[PDB]
Amino acid sequence: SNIKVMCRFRPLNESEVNRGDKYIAKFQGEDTVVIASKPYAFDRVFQSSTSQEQVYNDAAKKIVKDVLEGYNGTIFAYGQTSSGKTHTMEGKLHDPEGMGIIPRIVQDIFNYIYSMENLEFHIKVSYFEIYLDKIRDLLDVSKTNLSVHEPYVKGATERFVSSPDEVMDTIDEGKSNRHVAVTNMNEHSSRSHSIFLINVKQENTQTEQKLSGKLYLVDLAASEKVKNINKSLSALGNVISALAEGSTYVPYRDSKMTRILQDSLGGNARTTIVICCSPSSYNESETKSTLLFGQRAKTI
Ligand SMILES: Nc1ncnc2c1ncn2[C@@H]1O[C@H](COP(=O)(O)OP(=O)(O)O)[C@@H](O)[C@H]1O
Ligand SMILES: [Mg+2]
Repeated sequence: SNIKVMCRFRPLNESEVNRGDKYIAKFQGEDTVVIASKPYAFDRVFQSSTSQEQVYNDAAKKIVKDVLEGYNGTIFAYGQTSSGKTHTMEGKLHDPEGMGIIPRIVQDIFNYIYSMENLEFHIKVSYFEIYLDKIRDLLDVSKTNLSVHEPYVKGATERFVSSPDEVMDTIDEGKSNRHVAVTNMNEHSSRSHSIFLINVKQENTQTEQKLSGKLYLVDLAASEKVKNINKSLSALGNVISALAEGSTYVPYRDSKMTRILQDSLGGNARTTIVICCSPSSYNESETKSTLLFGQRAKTI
């Protein structure tokens, strides 16, 4: 498979420093993190002060190209509550430097569209949420328990978009709709998955050569138990382990999430998983857990 895992350590936060937490994360080359003297090796390791643009360039840039070249793809942020998942995928949406993966992907995609000649494009976006193994449409709050059919989500809103501005507006709209019938936003968002889909259609007007690529950009529920592992996250660990083994059968049916992502995760699809970590001594075992999860994808 074409699954890459990259590990991102964020800085110690204010509140970790108030306790006398130490920085337990040690670094060996550009692909290795060391914790309690155990090495953990990934496709890349991002140290605490890594810029938002370096994470983009290594995690995501090539997958855009592959989408524009007609492949499907997935990028995930996985990790503990407060580990940096949302900072990685979204970050400061409108800030040229604080911008996370999604808004950069949208900038690159359009830099390619606008730079073309006989090529015609249709780009459409969907944005939904998975909570308790159920799908809610984040663009239409009247659609709360959507079903997955043979791979598409029945009834999901799809919006045609002509500029990155309309994409970002669609995300901000989504982020706001997500508060509907939710009492506690952080709590809920750390307990659910948010999934953004860019579908990029191209037709060469003079050659009738058509291409389509889907890109799912997923900010996953928090990885630490709440007393089981979140259901989509166990499905996903099992899909990854099976791809890692080169199993001919992949248990996509283990969750609605891995059923939607079936044509975009494994096989011919491209996949980066950004595992996010806190460097704090306080979180040593959850971090170990996050690394362990990251390693399921190492081929055997
Ligand atoms: N690489 C980083 N650099 C600076 N601050 C960060 C970084 N990652 C996370 N933070 C901050 O720590 C807090 C938790 O990040 P967030 O992405 O909200 O965590 P999560 O989505 O994993 O629960 C946020 O306020 C975020 O701004
Ligand atoms: Mg978050």
